[PDB]
Amino acid sequence: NRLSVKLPGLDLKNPIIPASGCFGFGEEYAKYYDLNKLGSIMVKATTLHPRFGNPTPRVAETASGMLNAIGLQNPGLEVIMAEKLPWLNENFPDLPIIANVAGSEEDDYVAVCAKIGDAPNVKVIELNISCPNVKHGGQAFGTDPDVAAALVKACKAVSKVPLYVKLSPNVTDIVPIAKAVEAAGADGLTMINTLMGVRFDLKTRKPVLANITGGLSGPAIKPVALKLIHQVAQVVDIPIIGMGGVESAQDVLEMYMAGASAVAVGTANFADPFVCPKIIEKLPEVMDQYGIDSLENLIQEVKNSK
Amino acid sequence: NRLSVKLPGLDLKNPIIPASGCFGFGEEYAKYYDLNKLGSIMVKATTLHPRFGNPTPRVAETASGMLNAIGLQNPGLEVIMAEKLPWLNENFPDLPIIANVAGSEEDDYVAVCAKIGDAPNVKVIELNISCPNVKHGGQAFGTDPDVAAALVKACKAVSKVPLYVKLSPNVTDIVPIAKAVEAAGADGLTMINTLMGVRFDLKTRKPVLANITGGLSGPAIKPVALKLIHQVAQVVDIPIIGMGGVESAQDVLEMYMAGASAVAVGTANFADPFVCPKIIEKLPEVMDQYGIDSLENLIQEVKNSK
Amino acid sequence: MPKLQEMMTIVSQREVASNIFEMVLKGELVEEMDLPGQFLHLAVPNASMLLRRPISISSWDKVAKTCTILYRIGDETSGTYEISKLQSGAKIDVMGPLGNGFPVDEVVSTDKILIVGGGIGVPPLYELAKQLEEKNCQMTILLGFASEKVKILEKEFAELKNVSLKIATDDGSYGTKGHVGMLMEEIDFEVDALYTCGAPAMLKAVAKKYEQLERLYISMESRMACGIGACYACVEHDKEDENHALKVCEDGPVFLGKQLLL
Amino acid sequence: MPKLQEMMTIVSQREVASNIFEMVLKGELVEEMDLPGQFLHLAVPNASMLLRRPISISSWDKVAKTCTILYRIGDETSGTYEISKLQSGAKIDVMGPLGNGFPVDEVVSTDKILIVGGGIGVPPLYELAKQLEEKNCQMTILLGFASEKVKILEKEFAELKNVSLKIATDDGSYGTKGHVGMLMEEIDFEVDALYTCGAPAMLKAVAKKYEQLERLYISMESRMACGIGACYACVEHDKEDENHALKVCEDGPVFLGKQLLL
Ligand SMILES: Cc1cc2nc3c(=O)[nH]c(=O)nc-3n(C[C@H](O)[C@H](O)[C@H](O)COP(=O)(O)OP(=O)(O)OC[C@H]3O[C@@H](n4cnc5c(N)ncnc54)[C@H](O)[C@@H]3O)c2cc1C
Ligand SMILES: Cc1cc2nc3c(=O)[nH]c(=O)nc-3n(C[C@H](O)[C@H](O)[C@H](O)COP(=O)(O)OP(=O)(O)OC[C@H]3O[C@@H](n4cnc5c(N)ncnc54)[C@H](O)[C@@H]3O)c2cc1C
Ligand SMILES: Cc1cc2nc3c(=O)[nH]c(=O)nc-3n(C[C@H](O)[C@H](O)[C@H](O)COP(=O)(O)O)c2cc1C
Ligand SMILES: Cc1cc2nc3c(=O)[nH]c(=O)nc-3n(C[C@H](O)[C@H](O)[C@H](O)COP(=O)(O)O)c2cc1C
Ligand SMILES: O=C(O)c1cc(=O)[nH]c(=O)[nH]1
Ligand SMILES: O=C(O)c1cc(=O)[nH]c(=O)[nH]1
Ligand code: FES
Ligand code: FES
Ligand SMILES: [Cl-]
Ligand SMILES: [Cl-]
Repeated sequence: NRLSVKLPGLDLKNPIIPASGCFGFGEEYAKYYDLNKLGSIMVKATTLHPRFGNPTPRVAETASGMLNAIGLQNPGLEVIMAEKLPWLNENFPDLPIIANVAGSEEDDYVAVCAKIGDAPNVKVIELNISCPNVKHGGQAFGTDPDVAAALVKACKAVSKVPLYVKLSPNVTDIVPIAKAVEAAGADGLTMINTLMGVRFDLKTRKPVLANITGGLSGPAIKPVALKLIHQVAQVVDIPIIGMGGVESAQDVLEMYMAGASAVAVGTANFADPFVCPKIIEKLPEVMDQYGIDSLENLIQEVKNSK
Repeated sequence: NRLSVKLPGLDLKNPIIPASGCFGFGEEYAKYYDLNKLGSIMVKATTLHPRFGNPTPRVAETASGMLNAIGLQNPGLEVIMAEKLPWLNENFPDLPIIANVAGSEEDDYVAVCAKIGDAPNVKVIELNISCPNVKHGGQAFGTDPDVAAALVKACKAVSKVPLYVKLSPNVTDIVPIAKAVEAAGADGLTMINTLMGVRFDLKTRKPVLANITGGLSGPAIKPVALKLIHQVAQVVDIPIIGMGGVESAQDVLEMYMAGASAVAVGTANFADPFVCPKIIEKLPEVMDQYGIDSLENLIQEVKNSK
Repeated sequence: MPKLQEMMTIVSQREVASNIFEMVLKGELVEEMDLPGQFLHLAVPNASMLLRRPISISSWDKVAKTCTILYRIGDETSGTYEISKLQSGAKIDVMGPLGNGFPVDEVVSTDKILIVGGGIGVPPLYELAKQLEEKNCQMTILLGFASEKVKILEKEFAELKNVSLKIATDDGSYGTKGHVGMLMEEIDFEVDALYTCGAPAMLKAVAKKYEQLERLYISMESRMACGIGACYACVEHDKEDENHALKVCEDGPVFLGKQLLL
Repeated sequence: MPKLQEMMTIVSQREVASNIFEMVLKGELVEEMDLPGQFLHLAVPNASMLLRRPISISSWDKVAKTCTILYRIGDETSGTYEISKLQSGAKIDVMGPLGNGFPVDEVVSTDKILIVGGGIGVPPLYELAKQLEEKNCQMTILLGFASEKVKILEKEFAELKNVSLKIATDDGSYGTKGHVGMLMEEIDFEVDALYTCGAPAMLKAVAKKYEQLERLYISMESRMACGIGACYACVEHDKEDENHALKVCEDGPVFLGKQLLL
């Protein structure tokens, strides 16, 4: 069909993928529609050990956006392999799962990447290098091409499935990091993770998030996502799963003009639980409006424009 | 009065300052209200020679924001000293003017900073180091602490008025640059300039801005501004003029909780021409709502919290 | 069937106390409502405000196909302020009903029910008193407000029989001067089930006075985003299983007191 | 006095052609209108869309205190789409009147006026024909559209006397098959003043055919932000003074042909 796109590890019936941290492991939104409509799902970050996350308040509203400071709350590798992914496998055996992998040091990332491909339904790993590294002073793996390339290369060695890297946008120049990550063996990229914002309470004069700083997302960041997706697409040959503020089939198509191959939708699910099926059934009419063949073609036409 | 704030070079009747590039040289909005209501004005960037700017389209709408790629269109030093600032001086002799100074190489910045303090009404210079440097390959002065400190130190030598530096937010870590700029002799800081975004036309599949990339501003960026203003305020002692997406007296006060001393309002003037007088007459009621004395106090209470 | 989301019609909206609006909503979500104390996840009519506003269900009328809510607004930049500018006839984007409400099944006419409420915690307690009244149990309802200016639902509670209703105000402008906790100390009987909802200090004082009672049901608040349990924004620490997070939107909004640490 | 901005009332709004809405606005901005071809800077009722939408004035009625505009909408994500959902009675945030319009002072009953318009360039030309008709000059009005589906203001132009009106469509669905330029070649007289407005290719063809005529007035478009001349978003290169920028919102929207390069 028109909406189908084929990526490393991913034979997607269409390009819509709920973004990590915005869909749990699918168990909640599944009460609202048949998850088989989706192309895939980036499930919540998996860390080696369980994590409660940060203290509350964890989220805040901004203009056309929100802030989150969840802190990677997740039940850990053992529980995710035993409960959460098998649950997806039973109810949706043919629905490819993208396993977001986060960590605090290189060994932890590698340990997760060794085991988590064993899940039959996990077709891809999305390395979330947008975390603090304690083996480096809380610096993010996603800001140093050398460390990031180390991390990917180490993780590339143990993984039974293709490895995508999820780029942080909080950089001066993003091009060295993508070049480095592609040369370390990444099969694909996802971008972007969140920007950094703060809100203050007028009454208490303290930050509204306990964590002070939090990740900014929503339509407010779509221009930043488009710019960095366009920037990286001129510099790497591995395909890009674009995300950042997508709310419409129009937004999806614009991600394609930037060079994305599939589109992840994250914050928008909170406003409209049906936004991901809504967009999918709305995509063909919008593609006709702008004279587009198939998404597989568009990827090639845009790639050759470029 | 409650709204008055005193800064280096600036005895402001209140903290509202229309942001550079959003007010021209005041001649247009002056048809809409008495400019004497304002605390000051950051006029458009001055470069040594005239500049037409970038080709159109130069602006684009985003969610709770806009993109601009003006290209520093301005009539140049000689005309600005002879026509545009004297015009302000005649119609508003007691209205302090903040002279945004941009450039393409270090000599140009210095040349402008040597002359432009000669204007009686120019009390402060706002070094716009968020430009490309051709003496470095189009890299921005605002991303290298060494070069930026060079530029400020060179400019500090020729200026007859206090020098504020306007920080770019497109950095991995902003703290080295502020530390460097404060140690180079800057009397103050303004932040932030714009983020980088792109929009694509669904019909043509090309970027909607001729310049491809453009500066993102508006309420969409207020969380990013607050975070970087809060970050820098813990690291420098020179006062900060905060800006980024301010649209309300509430927004102004939040900038204060972050550590700003006065607030510049830029993109908002395009939606509401009266937004800067509107905010100024609305400020005291909003300060009462949240139990605030005077802005001079609040600066001290926040500075000591911190 | 299980609609989950609907464009409801505002039947009316008026300001029934200082900055507190009562909105009556008509739609087919009402036939899905059961336990008192569930909530609605309301979308603001303002495209720049993407997160829904969660507001307790005050009462409903299954035959009339309408439910009622009572909410406080913020300043003119607040999203609830925008909701109050909506008018009769307008549609409003609703998710619901959501959450685990107040259990009322195992209550019978012999056990004596105490209900404590404050501020904008009062609305969900009204539907609770309606459904408990049909069990012919005896109710003591103690409500506290900051002031007479913010007093809500007095006439609705007074009209319920089997009710001893006491009202406090922090300033004394109406009823008893002081906080709801003062009226709480003054009760002389053995309470079998307590339902409570209000500001955290009030919930803290209620939970500490009755730490020994199993049938103590506490209605909680938190910052929300998704409203259905996927984003993990609204967590509480589980007291019964350490390191385990309770989610106020999905596990709650009401919990047993054994499950919470304040 | 010189109000500059006002919350006007929508008197009516209906879809008079495929995706083209006619809105009639009542307010005191109308008494400030003079030259035809000024525009309004409209705010979208959508807080996430901060830039105003600039739309030409089609006609006004000074005594009725109303003006009329005709605008095309985009898709459901477009801001003009949102404007069309507004309804009779609603207020809309307007800046105006803005710009330099079409001069009509120096026109007298002997000189022969040609008017060329296309697409959504037609609306501002209607007020122009109204005010020229009072000078009893002879008018030829040639309008071109993409299709019959997007034809606008035919009955209003037909009702004006001293008018020879011709209409083309690119597909031939109505009137003459082809572009407005074809009808332009076919005129046989000496034109003294030409007023024109429409898509850039049409303006390009008009300006090249009459490069020799001083009284050739061209109505321009550009991307806008501030709408009053301060942000320099909407520039055109000045042909009469190189390196000098014309601003479409403030110097324009209408220019003499000597001032433009297409
Ligand atoms: C389960 C539940 C039931 C509730 N029931 C009611 C009710 O019946 N009546 C009532 O008046 N209020 C109720 N609240 C609180 C209510 O949600 C807030 O008053 C409202 O969301 C504030 O948003 P705003 O538009 O007023 O302010 P804004 O400051 O514009 O809101 C910005 C963001 O902050 C969040 N936020 C700010 N303060 C609070 C708070 N105290 N609690 C939760 N979220 C907050 C908002 O939800 C929103 O996501 C309830 C909260 C919860 C969790
Ligand atoms: C002086 C002037 C007079 C005009 N008069 C009319 C009129 O009478 N009738 C009419 O239908 N249209 C007119 N236009 C064009 C009109 O402004 C656009 O149709 C409209 O702004 C598009 O915005 P949107 O909400 O439809 O789309 P969106 O894509 O949601 O708009 C996003 C941004 O892009 C800008 N934009 C996109 N396309 C155009 C364009 N072709 N021209 C200008 N800005 C654009 C919008 O102004 C806005 O700032 C005029 C333009 C100008 C400059
Ligand atoms: C509440 C929340 C939780 C998130 N959790 C994660 C996460 O666990 N791992 C991750 O890589 N990204 C996470 N993100 C980032 C999203 O995956 C997404 O890339 C980002 O929010 C930008 O897209 P959006 O604007 O459509 O949400 C989270 C975002 C939000 C808002
Ligand atoms: C059209 C436009 C032109 C601008 N021109 C300049 C400029 O010449 N010099 C400068 O330092 N900043 C310029 N800026 C950045 C603003 O000064 C302001 O700092 C930034 O837009 C953030 O604030 P805001 O979101 O309230 O506009 C411009 C911004 C816009 C939108
Ligand atoms: O869990 C989080 O707080 C989180 C992780 C992440 O990768 N991105 C984000 O915005 N939040
Ligand atoms: O003139 C511009 O394009 C411009 C300059 C600047 O400093 N910031 C910006 O956003 N735009
Ligand atoms: S609000 Fe998303 S988990 Fe409770
Ligand atoms: S729109 Fe701002 S200068 Fe013309
Ligand atoms: Cl861990
Ligand atoms: Cl120069």
